[PDB]
Amino acid sequence: GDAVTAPMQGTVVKVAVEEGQEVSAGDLVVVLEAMKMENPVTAHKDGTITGLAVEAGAAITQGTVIAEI
Amino acid sequence: IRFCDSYNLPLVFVVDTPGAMPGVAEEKGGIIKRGGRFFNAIVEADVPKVTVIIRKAYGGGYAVMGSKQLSADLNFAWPTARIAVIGAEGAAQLLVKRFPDPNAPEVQKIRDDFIEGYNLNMATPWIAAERGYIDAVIQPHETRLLLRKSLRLLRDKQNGPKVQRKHGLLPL
Amino acid sequence: TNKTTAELLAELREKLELAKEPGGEKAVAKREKKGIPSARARINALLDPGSFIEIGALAKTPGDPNALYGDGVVTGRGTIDGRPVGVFSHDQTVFQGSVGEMFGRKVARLMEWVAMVGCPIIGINDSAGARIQDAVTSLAWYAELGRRHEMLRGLVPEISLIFGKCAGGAVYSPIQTDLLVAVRDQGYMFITGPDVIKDVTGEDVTFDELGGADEQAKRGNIHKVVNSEAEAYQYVRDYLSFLPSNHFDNPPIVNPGMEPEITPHDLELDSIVPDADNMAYDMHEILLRIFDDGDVFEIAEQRGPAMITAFARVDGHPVGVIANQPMVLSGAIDNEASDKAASF
Amino acid sequence: DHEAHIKVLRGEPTPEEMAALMAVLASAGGGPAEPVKKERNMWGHPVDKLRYSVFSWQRVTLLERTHMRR
Amino acid sequence: RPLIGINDGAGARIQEGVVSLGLYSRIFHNNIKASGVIPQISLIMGAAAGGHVYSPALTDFVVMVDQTSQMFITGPDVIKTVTGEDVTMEELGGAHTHMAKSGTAHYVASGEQDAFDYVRDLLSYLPPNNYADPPLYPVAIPEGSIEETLTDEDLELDTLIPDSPNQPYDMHEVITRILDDDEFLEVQAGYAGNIVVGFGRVEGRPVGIVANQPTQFAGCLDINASEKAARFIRTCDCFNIPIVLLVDVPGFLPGTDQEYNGIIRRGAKLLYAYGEATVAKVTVITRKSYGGAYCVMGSKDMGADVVVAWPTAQIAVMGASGAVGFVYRQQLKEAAKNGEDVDALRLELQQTYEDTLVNPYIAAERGYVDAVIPPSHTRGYVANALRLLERKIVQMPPKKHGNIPL
Amino acid sequence: YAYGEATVAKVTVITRKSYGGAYCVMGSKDMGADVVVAWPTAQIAVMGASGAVGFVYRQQLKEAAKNGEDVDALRLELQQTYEDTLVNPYIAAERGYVDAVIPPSHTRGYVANALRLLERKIVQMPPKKHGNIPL
Amino acid sequence: RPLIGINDGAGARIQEGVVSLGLYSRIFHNNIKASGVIPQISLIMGAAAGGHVYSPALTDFVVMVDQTSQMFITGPDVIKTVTGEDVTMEELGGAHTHMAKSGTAHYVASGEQDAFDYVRDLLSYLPPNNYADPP
Ligand SMILES: CCC/C=C/C=C/C/C=C/CCCCCCCCCC(=O)SCCNC(=O)CCNC(=O)[C@H](O)C(C)(C)COP(=O)(O)OP(=O)(O)OC[C@H]1O[C@@H](n2cnc3c(N)ncnc32)[C@H](O)[C@@H]1OP(=O)(O)O
Ligand SMILES: CCC(=O)SCCNC(=O)CCNC(=O)[C@H](O)C(C)(C)COP(=O)(O)OP(=O)(O)OC[C@H]1O[C@@H](n2cnc3c(N)ncnc32)[C@H](O)[C@@H]1OP(=O)(O)O
Ligand SMILES: *C(=O)CCCC[C@@H]1SC[C@@H]2NC(=O)N[C@@H]21
Repeated sequence: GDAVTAPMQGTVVKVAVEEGQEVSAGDLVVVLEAMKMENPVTAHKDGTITGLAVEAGAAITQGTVIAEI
Repeated sequence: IRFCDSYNLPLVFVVDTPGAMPGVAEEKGGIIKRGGRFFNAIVEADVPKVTVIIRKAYGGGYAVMGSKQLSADLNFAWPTARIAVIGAEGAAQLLVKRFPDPNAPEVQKIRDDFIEGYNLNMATPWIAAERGYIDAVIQPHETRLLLRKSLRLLRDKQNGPKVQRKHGLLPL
Repeated sequence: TNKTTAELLAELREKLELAKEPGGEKAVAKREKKGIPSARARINALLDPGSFIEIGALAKTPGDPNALYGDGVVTGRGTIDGRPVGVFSHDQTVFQGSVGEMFGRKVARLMEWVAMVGCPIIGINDSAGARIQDAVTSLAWYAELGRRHEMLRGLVPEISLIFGKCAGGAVYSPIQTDLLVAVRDQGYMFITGPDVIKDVTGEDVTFDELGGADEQAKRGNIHKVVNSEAEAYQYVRDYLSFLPSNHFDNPPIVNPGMEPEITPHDLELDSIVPDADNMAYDMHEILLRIFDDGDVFEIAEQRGPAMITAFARVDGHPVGVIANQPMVLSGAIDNEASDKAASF
Repeated sequence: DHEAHIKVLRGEPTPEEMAALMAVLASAGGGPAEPVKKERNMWGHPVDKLRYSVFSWQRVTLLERTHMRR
Repeated sequence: RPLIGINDGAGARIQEGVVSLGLYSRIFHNNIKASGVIPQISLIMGAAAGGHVYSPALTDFVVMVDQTSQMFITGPDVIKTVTGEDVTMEELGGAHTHMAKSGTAHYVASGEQDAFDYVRDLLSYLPPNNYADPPLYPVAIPEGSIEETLTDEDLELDTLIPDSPNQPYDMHEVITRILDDDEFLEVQAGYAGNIVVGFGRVEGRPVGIVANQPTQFAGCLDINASEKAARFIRTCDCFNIPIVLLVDVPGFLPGTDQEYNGIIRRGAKLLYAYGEATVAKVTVITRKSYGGAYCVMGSKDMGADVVVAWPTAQIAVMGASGAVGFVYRQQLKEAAKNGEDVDALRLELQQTYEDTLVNPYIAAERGYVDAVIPPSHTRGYVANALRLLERKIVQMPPKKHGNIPL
Repeated sequence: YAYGEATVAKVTVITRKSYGGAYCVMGSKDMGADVVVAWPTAQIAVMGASGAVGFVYRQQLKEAAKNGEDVDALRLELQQTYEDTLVNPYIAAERGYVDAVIPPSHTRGYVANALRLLERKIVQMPPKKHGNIPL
Repeated sequence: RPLIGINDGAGARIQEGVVSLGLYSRIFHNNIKASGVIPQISLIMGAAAGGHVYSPALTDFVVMVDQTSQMFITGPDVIKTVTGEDVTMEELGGAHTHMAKSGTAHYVASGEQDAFDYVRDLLSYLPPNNYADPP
């Protein structure tokens, strides 16, 4: 699927994209603070960021859809 | 020991020794290599090794008379055991080598107090027992039946890992 | 606040520079006062330049604020003539080089290493006495180190360099090894020192009479006496050049195929034996001619001098030579000749 | 310098005769020096096919040594 | 000799009846016999149904082709009949399913020629059989000490670890700098990405890498990563390939589903594999190595032949915020009765714990670390150890086989 | 894997079904089962008769559908013929994958007698350091 | 000879350093050496936490006592912090969980004597080692 989803519960510290930006596989999408790590969540495929759903400082649960590429 | 290992007899060590006999005659007689061969044989042997300490186990006497560090399998001590690097009198003597004034009353008092403290706190079963260098401190009457139980446990001992080769070398 | 990665690496580098002289300035000064090199300087002169890799440089006694890095021994691995070896060297600047727990653990680890790889081990001994503050620990670790010769005896060559007073419990590990080389007037070996021999037995004896290098060589406890540590290192190199690394591998082949025809030196043997049956002669005149060259490398030459035990080469292959020496006691096989031959 | 050189023990060639000689000798060289690519493969080694008595000393000095020698 | 199977077939030929099952049984029996004896490589290049799946499962490496290959025991129609589930063959058994979900495919090729290239790369690391040495390329080693022979690429390791312990780095940056020519053949790259495993060379000599990956689940161990690395280790050890572990593991991944799916039983497979292995085992600790994950990831008493730690290594029972709770719980309770700023007290005690213990030196003092090294030295220490440990004279007690957790 | 590697005595009693790949897993002869016996109720087949007849006699059922026959009744009759002909112990016994078909009451005696025969086994396998079981 | 471990412990003794981890590693390495050499039986008779769980997993049989023994790597409070899941230690690691869900416990005893009876029964079927004759 196109959904980039939060692999861990954590706190959104930074968003590395904007809505409608092109992204390539392995581009950074978000930084989640989980397990005391600034865990990078990255785009799995080339496309365009749509439905950007997360905000700086937001806590999000595992399986939250972050964006659709 | 080599004969007994060759014919698969278990070895029981019964210890009461100050260690190697000191002196120029023993050194010239070869005490270093002969002790080396005693050490070599005891470690080489594959048979079950059980030790009972009765009183003294000082220095190389402790080591060679089936210590756990030299691969003895089960180690017991009577409450009279005394396990140490050197006896109280040898420790006191080097103590008195410094500030040596051996004619004075005060240094004889210092020796007596040192020997008393040493035989209470150092030359005992209890440090070796608390470190697990020996497996148990036992009432002397337990010894016969405890030897039976131990050697029954050890009857099928397999000694390894050992690398098979032509032979072991020994001080010779 | 954590330190940066650069700061952590700088800390490591300065801690390693500390651990190369862990006894500190006063012990460096006392060593220079006696004129001996450090344990590391010794290892670095033995091994091939730059080959030394130290193991456990940062080891310390657990639970001891007064512990010093390395616990009194240097251990590691390197090469001699490009061939792997393990090496340890006693460091008399830390706790007088006495056997602590971590001293024991490090030397045990090294002995297990050389058993696992199958390479020679060289011990540089100068003083590993009992540790005054924890002598029962020293007793236990003398025994623990001793036990691990089980992994090595007849599997890999063991060599002991006697560069100091090997006394007390310290004598029993070296005497297990295959080759003991002592420096004259510097190396000594004895269980009980002169002071205690006096106060127990009443006898008077000197260090040289009790355990001097040439006495222990005549008694056959020492295989070689040399005048300097550099000569000890060269004797070790020459010795190892006749030997495989372990019980399984092959020895090096040196100069095969020399002199394939009968030579004048071969023809000198036809008249080398004296005419009269009572006349003694030097057997080295024969040994220097029947092998590939003059490299008859003699071992324990002082022990039972009616007997020669030496390495030599035949068509480049090393051999052991057992020869009677008619020049000494008519070449009769005495007590020390017998045990020298049996060991060799 | 301790390599063993080619020696012209007798005769004195001109530079062109020396060049012809050395070119021919180099063409006659033995090819690649040694088979350094040779790899250990003990599968089906003859010593494993022998019958050994259960107490045979050749288990140590033949079988084991052949497997372990490197 | 290696056995390559190219698998493509609709299972048993139904008209023949039970004889086809007898031949399947015989094929499987030979795969089991050959297991650990000769390398077995299975290409999947079409739909493999029914009995056709179990032979690949028994071989050592499975290479699948993207879109054009499938494995499944029972087809979508039976699945629909029995469970109601509607699924395509691609969703059920495609290469992506067996990479990312089931952990069965070791590689997912872009096409048939890419699959063949991967198989040839594999064989270039593997010996022909377990009595043979892996093919060793002749490489000109520089002469001199480890310090004297450092390259610029080695010096790039001295600055790689982020200054923050909360910042990840891609462990491939380490792997490719210690390996020859940067060449790493990653195995099973799309599964359990919190651990990276694969083949490379050091001075011409094949090695298996096992490395924690901070960028995925902070590099925690979990069920899937444990099983991935366990079987990779056992394959290397079957075929005499030495292993190098690059360690940056905070612990096991917390969660109820890890316990219910059997993290204890299945994580213990990685302990068993590492402890069984008798090839050369080298450990490089690059930051964290905590607790039970420290024990798992190539500790000294699990038989690691050489353990080195970078200056950034953090070896401890547990993270300092957990440890303080227990080692100072009395003091925190007294301060709570006094009504103090116990939060600032916890911060101060935690900072003291980190400054005292959360470093490489306590393990180096115990001799659990053989040397604390500048990161640039890693390749030299590895190359030295691997050269010396070509033959290791070590042995297990005689047994028919072990009893690994399953 | 575990069954194939095992070198102890391995005895199999088939009571009713043993289909497909599970027949291979559950102690088949060629997986090294020393003695396989089957009860008269044993059913050894590649697959259940409905699937088998859904496959062989496919096309035949489809031209029956094109001719407008009662293909469900034909499918039933084909299922019964397949069950009666093939879904039994005897094709396996004819190929010697079953060593005997026995009255169920004989099971304890057969097992005891086989275990006594197999109490000493030599089985020879290629040399390995260890196997590589799936994990 | 068989080794019986009775396990009941809150992990590594945290005031002691990494030394506890070194001893855990030595114990696990011994379990792996002994695997398939001597029978190894683990009784769980309390909360086994952290490093205490792997030795049972490496032994041959695990007997847990119902409702009074637990095994878990990570405690409920860390689970709560990292995942938000509330779980009791009994749900996380109880004997029922390790029987029915994770497949780690070989028996769930109704009490300590029942656990010992199961262990004695197990041993009665086993030889003392991989080369002795069976009982
Ligand atoms: C097929 C395969 C098969 C193969 C199988 C292979 C199997 C192989 C197995 C092989 C097995 C191997 C087995 C190994 C066994 C282990 C050995 C046993 C342990 C002992 O056997 S253990 C006893 C210890 N004993 C004696 O022994 C004799 C008796 N000997 C003594 O009783 C005395 O020890 C003495 C004097 C005679 C010895 O000589 P000394 O004692 O060494 O010297 P000293 O005291 O005169 O030196 C001056 C003193 O001044 C003090 N001091 C104070 N301040 C300073 C300062 N600032 N600087 C320097 N010094 C200072 C300090 O105390 C120092 O003494 P230190 O530093 O303590 O040495
Ligand atoms: C223990 C193992 C078992 O029990 S397997 C039992 C039967 N399993 C099957 O796979 C039956 C058929 N399954 C399928 O869905 C397809 O064959 C799969 C594997 C998906 C491939 O599809 P596709 O590429 O479209 O092929 P297709 O279905 O058109 O068949 C092509 C030809 O092959 C034949 N075939 C297929 N499977 C079998 C089989 N198991 N036994 C005997 N013949 C088989 C088909 O009848 C067809 O032959 P034809 O040339 O069309 O007459
Ligand atoms: C931090 O806030 C405390 C909880 C996270 C601790 C980390 S998570 C990953 C490791 N596994 C574990 O059990 N503790 C470690």
